[PDB]
Amino acid sequence: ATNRDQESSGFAWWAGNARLINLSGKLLGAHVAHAGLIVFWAGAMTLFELAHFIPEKPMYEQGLILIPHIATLGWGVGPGGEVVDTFPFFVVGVVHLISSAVLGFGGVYHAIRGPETLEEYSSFFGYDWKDKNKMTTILGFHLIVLGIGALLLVAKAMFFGGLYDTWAPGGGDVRVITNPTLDPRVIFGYLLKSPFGGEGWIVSVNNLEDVVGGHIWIGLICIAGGIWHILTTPFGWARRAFIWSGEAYLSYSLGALSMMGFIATCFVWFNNTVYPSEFYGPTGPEASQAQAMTFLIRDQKLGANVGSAQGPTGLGKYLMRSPTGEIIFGGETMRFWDFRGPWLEPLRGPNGLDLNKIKNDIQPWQERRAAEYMTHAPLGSLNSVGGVATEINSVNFVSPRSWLATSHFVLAFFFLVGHLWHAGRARAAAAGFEKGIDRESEPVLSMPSLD
Amino acid sequence: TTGERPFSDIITSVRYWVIHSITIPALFIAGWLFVSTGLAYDVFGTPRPDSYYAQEQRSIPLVTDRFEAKQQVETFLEQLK
Amino acid sequence: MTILFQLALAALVILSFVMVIGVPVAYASPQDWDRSKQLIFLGSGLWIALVLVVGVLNFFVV
Amino acid sequence: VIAQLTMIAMIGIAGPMIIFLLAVRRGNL
Amino acid sequence: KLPEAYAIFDPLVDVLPVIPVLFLALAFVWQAAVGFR
Amino acid sequence: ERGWFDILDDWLKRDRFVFVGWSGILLFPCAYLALGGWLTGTTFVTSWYTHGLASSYLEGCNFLTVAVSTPANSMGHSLLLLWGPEAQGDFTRWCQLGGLWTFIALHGAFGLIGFMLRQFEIARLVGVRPYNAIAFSAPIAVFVSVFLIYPLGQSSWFFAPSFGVAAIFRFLLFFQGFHNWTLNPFHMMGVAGVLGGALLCAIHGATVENTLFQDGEGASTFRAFNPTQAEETYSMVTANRFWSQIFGIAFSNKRWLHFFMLFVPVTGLWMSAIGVVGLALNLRSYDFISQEIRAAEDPEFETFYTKNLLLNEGIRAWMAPQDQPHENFVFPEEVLPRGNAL
Amino acid sequence: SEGGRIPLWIVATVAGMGVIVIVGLFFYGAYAGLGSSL
Amino acid sequence: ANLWERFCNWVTSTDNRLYVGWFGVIMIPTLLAATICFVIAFIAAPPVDIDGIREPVSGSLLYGNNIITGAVVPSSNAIGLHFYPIWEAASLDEWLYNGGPYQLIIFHFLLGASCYMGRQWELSYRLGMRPWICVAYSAPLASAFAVFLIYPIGQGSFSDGMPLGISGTFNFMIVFQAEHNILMHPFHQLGVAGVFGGALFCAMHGSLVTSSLIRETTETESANYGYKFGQEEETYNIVAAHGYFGRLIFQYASFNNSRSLHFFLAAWPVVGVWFAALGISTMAFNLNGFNFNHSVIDAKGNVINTWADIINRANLGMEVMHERNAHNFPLDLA
Amino acid sequence: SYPIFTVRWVAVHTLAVPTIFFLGAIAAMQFIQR
Ligand code: CLA
Ligand code: CLA
Ligand code: CLA
Ligand code: CLA
Ligand code: CLA
Ligand code: CLA
Ligand SMILES: CC1=C(/C=C/C(C)=C/C=C/C(C)=C/C=C/C=C(C)/C=C/C=C(C)/C=C/C2=C(C)CCCC2(C)C)C(C)(C)CCC1
Ligand SMILES: CC1=C(/C=C/C(C)=C/C=C/C(C)=C/C=C/C=C(C)/C=C/C=C(C)/C=C/C2=C(C)CCCC2(C)C)C(C)(C)CCC1
Ligand SMILES: CC1=C(/C=C/C(C)=C/C=C/C(C)=C/C=C/C=C(C)/C=C/C=C(C)/C=C/C2=C(C)CCCC2(C)C)C(C)(C)CCC1
Ligand SMILES: CC1=C(/C=C/C(C)=C/C=C/C(C)=C/C=C/C=C(C)/C=C/C=C(C)/C=C/C2=C(C)CCCC2(C)C)C(C)(C)CCC1
Ligand code: OEX
Ligand SMILES: [Ca+2]
Ligand SMILES: [Cl-]
Ligand SMILES: [Cl-]
Ligand SMILES: [Fe+2]
Repeated sequence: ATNRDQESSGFAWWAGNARLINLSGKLLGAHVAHAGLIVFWAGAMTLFELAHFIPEKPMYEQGLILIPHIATLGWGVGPGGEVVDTFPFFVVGVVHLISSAVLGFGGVYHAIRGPETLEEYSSFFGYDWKDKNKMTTILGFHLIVLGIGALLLVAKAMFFGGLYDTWAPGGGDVRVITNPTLDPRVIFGYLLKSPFGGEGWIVSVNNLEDVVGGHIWIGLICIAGGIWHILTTPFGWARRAFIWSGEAYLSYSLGALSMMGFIATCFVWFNNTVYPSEFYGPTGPEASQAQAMTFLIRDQKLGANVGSAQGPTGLGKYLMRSPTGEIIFGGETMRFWDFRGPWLEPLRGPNGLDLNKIKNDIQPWQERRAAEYMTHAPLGSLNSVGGVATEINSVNFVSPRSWLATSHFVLAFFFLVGHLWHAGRARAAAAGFEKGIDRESEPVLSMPSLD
Repeated sequence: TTGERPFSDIITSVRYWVIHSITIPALFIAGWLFVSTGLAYDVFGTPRPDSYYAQEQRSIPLVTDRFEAKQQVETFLEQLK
Repeated sequence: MTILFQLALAALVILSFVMVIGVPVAYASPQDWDRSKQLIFLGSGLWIALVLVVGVLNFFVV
Repeated sequence: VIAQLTMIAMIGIAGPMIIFLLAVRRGNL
Repeated sequence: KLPEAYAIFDPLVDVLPVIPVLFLALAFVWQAAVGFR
Repeated sequence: ERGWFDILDDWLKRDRFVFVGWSGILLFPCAYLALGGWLTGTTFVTSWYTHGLASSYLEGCNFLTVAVSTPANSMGHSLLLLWGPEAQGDFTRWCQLGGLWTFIALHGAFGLIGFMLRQFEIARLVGVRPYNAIAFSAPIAVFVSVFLIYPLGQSSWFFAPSFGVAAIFRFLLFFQGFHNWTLNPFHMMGVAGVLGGALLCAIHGATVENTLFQDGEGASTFRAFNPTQAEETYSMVTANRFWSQIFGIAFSNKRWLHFFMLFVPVTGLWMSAIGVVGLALNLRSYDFISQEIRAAEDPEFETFYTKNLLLNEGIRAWMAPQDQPHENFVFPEEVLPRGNAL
Repeated sequence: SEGGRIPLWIVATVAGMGVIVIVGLFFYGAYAGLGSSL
Repeated sequence: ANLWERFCNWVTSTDNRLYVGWFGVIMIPTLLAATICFVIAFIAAPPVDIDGIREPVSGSLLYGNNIITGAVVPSSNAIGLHFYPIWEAASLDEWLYNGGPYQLIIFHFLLGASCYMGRQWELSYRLGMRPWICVAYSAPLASAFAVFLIYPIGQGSFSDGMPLGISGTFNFMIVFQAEHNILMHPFHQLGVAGVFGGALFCAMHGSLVTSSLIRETTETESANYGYKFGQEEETYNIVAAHGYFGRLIFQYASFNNSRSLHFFLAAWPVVGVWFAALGISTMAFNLNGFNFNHSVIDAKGNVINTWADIINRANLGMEVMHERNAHNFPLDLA
Repeated sequence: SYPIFTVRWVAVHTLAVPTIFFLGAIAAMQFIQR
């Protein structure tokens, strides 16, 4: 046993994995075994979801998060997002589950049987954290891998059946993407959009042409960047800016994953394109707008003139103006006027919600959809009692959007903490004071008094 | 240390487990039966699911008199037929 | 083909269980590593075969 | 219900069994 | 539901997703066996 | 002198796994019964006859919703002794009348006295100053003000807190709707002392852990300390410079620092207790009179203060009929305060 | 009688598994019978 | 040294009475702007249409508030999550009506307080300290983010951010209870354990260290003079402290290691408050407290109320009364 | 070598004995149907 107690390693059991920092073989095992765990869950969770799945209920009434991801890719679904074939879901689950055994095998082998360090075994697989060129090479390999991943999505969309398009003319459907957006003005334009209301940065992406085009760009950027990093070593200015150690690199990635976590939270909360409401349920903004739509329809059927109906405050009860004048739904949902959805858009004119369209053109499928979304708003208790906090037990419902937003906020937050923990530690360790202040060389004692 | 036998000694010994593989399950089962026989309801005076209300009653049997409170409860219990 | 399928899958499950306990114990056991390494090789090839068998027979039972 | 509790019993014991078998055999824990 | 041929494995499938959690718990059993050294 | 008293004193004060002491004679039975009574009630005992509530695991409640509930309002402030004129020795009837509530509250109170006596007794034997016992006066002031003085100023024990998670939450919301207790500067000082205490706990713990001297080679730094060591384990000088430069001020005196850590949460709790003594008498900080005079005359004048009173009025009207069943409240739909739509 | 016969890591693992089972049963009971809302 | 080199040396100087540093370069101007705007708004701002229903709420002292009722009022529901800087308004009068000061203040504050956290790492590095004081500060910081940014994001409006005022804070809490049943949420319960426990352990630690101070003074002087800033020897007897507390409870429930004890003191409140922050930040996406409304039912099907149902009645009162002119439709969906 | 019945022994059993009894009771309750 090498380095497997506190005396020899300097790390207590509860920091046990830090004993692995300079043992590239065992650390490869840890990583491969862990990748096994992720793949295991993906596979097993899918099979669990499928076994529990009732095809004629909406997915979002069934506590499903993985089947919705598969369906968005265009597998197993048809018009309106109806399930036409569960077999693609079965395949995804089984293939992940089988693959996890392989990863688990390699992980266990490297972790307990294989060479503890890889450097003496191989110059290609061995590494020194402080070897800047080797670090950028491995980074380069992984960037190429990621670029290929992004192009796999492009391949599915363009050449292997397409993607589920909630926006498809005549109703949501799986659609092949033949004209992906290549224009860098549009693609990178998203990146420079404000993250505030009515803009929403990248979260605002609202059509599959832009999504696919983005991944073409990202795929090429990642492959080009990967080649770049294999062929180069870090420049002088980068050398002087960073800490070059295993723990430092971990900290950079923790920071990055934290950022991505918060982005994913906002993506699933607001976006209804890559998170189709057919599969994930209505967004918070969507369901609130759907309520206003529902009662506008109801009261207009009863004879209300919804354009001229003045609410208790003086603002229109059903319809009012946004701060820039667009006609929008009234009541509290005034905040949600940036919402856009396939069931609502046919009522939209140049100036916002069109009163003549509202009076004459609302179709029964719009009433149904608005009623459905209003009554599946993403509100519910921790024990999955659907609805407002004062609602009685009856409906077993928490929106997948809530499950996915909350989990990813928690994860992103703790990852920011991990970033700070490890970035601060990497700095201190590099400078040589992570274990405490040298009693005979206490820096503050050589500094002038503040006063 | 204060003179008593270390806990880690005790709970890793065969004799402890010979004794306690009997006494622990015995207590657990006795607790179970305290409920499953219905004795718990009787000791504490807790309503069974069919004993909160008479068939047509929707009014709570609230105690409203301090010194005749015992009789009131007894009267409420009688009215469950 | 349902007889072939349903038992091939049971055999897949059973072997997986054996491997799940067996592989790490073998890897970390001091003696009998020679006998272990071949059994692990055998189990792995047989595990892979059974996956493919179940995979093929799936389409003659679904 | 009986079928589900039997599965998690075999699956549940697997981990502790690995450790136990290794501890008995003076394995590389 | 799973395809009918696999229905007998329903109870097994119900349990599988929780297995990753067992790996975390296993780390503790293992450490207890080596006295958290 | 070597009589039975001194021999008893000897045995009571033996150095054992669980110290006993003279204080133990009060503490152990009272604490055991308070805790046992709570577990017994939450497991098996109803609140049907006192509150019209289920409150035990037996009835289907969970850990959050179980409680030992207060007696019916009609009991007033009855001691509700098992052998008293209400239960008349009947254990079952005693449970149904809320006898376990006064049982837990009263053994709880004597148990807390025992615990504080224990703090004094041990401090005396070990030869330390009794600041731990002194600090414990804050928990006692809270327990006594909230569980005893408050209901004693009200109609009955019914309005004391019931011993339960959800029940205590109900008690918080009652105090908002009826007492506007958030508006009370004694509660506000309590909040500052609790949050200030939590702040001090976190910041001091973190400062010590981040100004540690390197006293070992290990990257895990806990082993590099010895209980009997003479030296400070962390640098006060470096800590002081850090906070002086970050925040503007810093502790420079460790004795002051640690006294302040006693002072802040202890003083906070004592302040909250004083406010609750006022609430026993409905002597609330409910209103700002100037605010009300203005708002009554001027229907365009609105503050967060006036908004919160509307919330309070909703709480009162919506919760009172079920929360105060002895009043037999019947509030027709048409009288219930509601805003538009909701 | 002799202290050490049954390893402490086994006692902890079994006791821990016992706690998980009982708590698990309590959670099952939240969805069935009394307190289930059904 | 050139000018840039000199400037860098001053910015990062360990000798400045207050540390500046690179985080401080952002922190100083942002915190000053937030502070100045807050002070002026709190004294002098006119009423603000918080709920976008042309019903302005007065927050400032000069417009009829005292310290307890006063606030800087959140921006208009008509704005929602739209960015409303001064230059987006047609005039200061419009900016004020719509609650522009709130956005200016909370955005500068959140930026500044994030830099305050970075600055704590930064100075610890310059002084050769361990780096994690900033991780403790991440707990209150995360909490501020929850109530000023994450909750507004989830609900779709900064009008639902916590007001900058004492009574406005209580308003936020009561409405939060109505809409999320926060009291019944385990993350808020962990938060309460965090702060009650933080206060308990604060008092405990204070009392135990104070109880075991080594006699260095006479009765006519403060015992505080018994400790001298920078002395090498510890000022209390930890062995006597542990001897006391270990007997109060039992030996093994007491810390004999000061590093372990102080770590516990850091960890308990920080972790609890992280859960508090995460409670708010996840109820922001309407995953709410436990709902046991009508959970207990008799043999016939009669509802048997529990304390959960009484909570529910209180919550209903809050719900039906809040923002009494803002709802036109039967469900409050954000 | 060691006593068995001590103050500690009593303290432990005043808690442990009812705890196991109560856990059995509460387990049984999970099977009660209205
Ligand atoms: C990819 C992400 C990642 C990686 C590879 C690491 C890796 C490492 N960390 Mg960092 N860390 C991370 C993210 C990560 N961490 C995050 C997100 C946080 C914020 C909490 C931290 C905070 C942190 C601290 C405070 C410390 C480390 C330390 C370490 C080292 C030892 C770890 C160890 O042995 O743990 C052993 C594992 C445990 C003791 C189990 C932890 C139990 C968790 C908290 C509960 C899990 C809850 C679960 C998800 C849900 C409930 C399930 C139920 C069954 C309980 C190692 C280099 C140590 C160090 O600094 O060494 C250099 C150290 O002191 N990490
Ligand atoms: C994702 C979770 C994870 C992973 C992948 C690892 C990985 C690793 N750890 Mg860490 N650790 C973890 C979590 C993890 N740890 C947690 C939560 C804690 C706190 C309890 C620790 C505390 C810790 C300490 C204190 C140490 C490690 C060490 C190690 C390494 C050597 C382990 C060893 O010597 O086994 C010996 C154990 C056995 C031989 C028993 C069997 C173990 C195998 C792997 C179980 C496999 C079971 C699986 C079901 C089999 C499937 C096979 C199938 C595919 C065919 C290994 C790379 C050690 C190290 O750093 O050495 C240099 C070390 O000292 N860990
Ligand atoms: C991204 C993570 C994620 C998300 C969003 C979901 C979402 C969902 N799951 Mg899935 N699942 C996950 C991971 C996730 N799961 C994992 C890791 C497992 C293995 C255990 C499972 C296995 C699983 C099963 C078997 C089932 C679900 C089900 C569900 C649904 C109901 C969930 C529920 O009732 O929660 C209840 C809430 C809790 C248990 C509380 C969790 C609180 C944790 C402990 C706090 C974590 C804090 C932090 C990470 C720890 C840090 C500590 C700090 C000190 C550092 C919901 C759609 C159910 C379903 O409907 O399927 C169709 C169902 O039956 N899941
Ligand atoms: C990140 C993953 C990873 C990495 C970097 C390594 C690296 C290494 N392995 Mg390990 N291993 C892994 C995972 C990994 N392994 C997995 C998943 C398994 C189970 C199948 C194993 C089981 C294993 C054993 C039994 C042995 C090694 C050995 C080795 C060493 C020599 C390998 C060699 O010569 O290949 C040269 C190249 C080839 C043989 C051709 C590779 C063909 C690949 C598979 C094509 C497909 C690539 C594709 C992009 C993968 C995508 C997967 C993705 C979906 C996850 C080297 C240190 C040896 C060792 O350490 O010696 C003592 C050794 O005996 N590995
Ligand atoms: C995982 C992804 C990854 C990682 C970890 C790295 C890591 C590294 N890169 Mg590589 N790179 C990548 C992918 C990656 N690269 C890809 C995909 C490409 C192709 C575009 C490149 C092309 C590339 C070049 C040309 C260079 C590097 C360089 C470097 C080094 C320093 C980078 C740095 O200072 O960043 C910090 C970033 C900056 C200093 C930029 C300015 C910072 C602004 C103010 C931040 C604004 C972002 C903000 C958070 C908001 C986001 C939205 C915004 C767009 C509006 C470092 C080894 C350098 C190197 O030394 O080459 C050998 C270098 O010259 N990379
Ligand atoms: C030190 C431990 C202690 C303390 C301080 C208390 C205190 C209390 N108990 Mg608890 N109790 C204890 C231990 C304790 N108990 C134990 C070990 C048990 C298990 C048997 C109980 C079981 C118990 C029950 C079931 C009840 C109480 C109740 C009470 C309350 C009223 C008691 C009373 O009126 O006594 C009056 C008696 C005295 C104060 C003793 C006076 C002694 C004097 C000095 C001597 C004079 C007596 C003389 C010889 C008699 C001659 C009379 C002659 C003329 C006929 C009070 C809070 C009641 C309560 O909680 O109701 C809500 C109640 O119902 N206790
Ligand atoms: C290193 C380490 C660790 C870890 C480990 C790991 C992480 C692992 C893994 C692993 C893994 C990750 C594994 C695995 C696996 C798997 C498997 C074994 C599988 C399988 C499968 C199957 C058998 C299938 C089947 C089926 C089908 C085909 C169809 C339908 C149905 C069913 C389901 C029946 C720990 C912490 C302990 C610590 C020490 C060290
Ligand atoms: C797919 C997709 C897309 C696209 C995308 C893209 C195109 C992108 C990108 C991206 C990017 C392009 C990014 C980025 C970035 C960056 C970053 C994140 C950064 C950073 C940084 C840092 C961290 C730094 C640092 C520092 C400083 C500041 C100072 C000095 C020191 C240091 C160095 C430390 C779209 C939307 C269309 C749509 C959908 C899908
Ligand atoms: C896919 C699949 C599979 C798989 C499997 C596996 C992968 C498994 C595993 C497993 C495992 C992985 C397990 C485990 C475990 C464990 C455990 C059961 C644990 C525990 C624990 C505890 C209870 C703890 C405790 C403690 C200690 C030790 C110390 C300190 C304290 C405490 C108390 C915390 C099979 C073959 C079925 C076949 C079909 C399919
Ligand atoms: C009242 C009374 C009395 C008494 C009694 C008693 C003293 C009792 C007791 C009792 C008891 C003494 C009981 C118990 C118990 C218990 C239990 C029922 C438990 C439990 C538990 C649990 C369930 C746990 C869990 C948990 C926790 C908390 C922590 C962490 C994790 C877990 C989740 C594991 C007398 C006769 C004088 C008289 C008259 C009245
Ligand atoms: O704004 Mn402030 O509080 Ca949130 O829920 Mn809807 O919006 Mn209004 O009602 Mn309820
Ligand atoms: Ca029945
Ligand atoms: Cl509305
Ligand atoms: Cl309000
Ligand atoms: Fe201290």
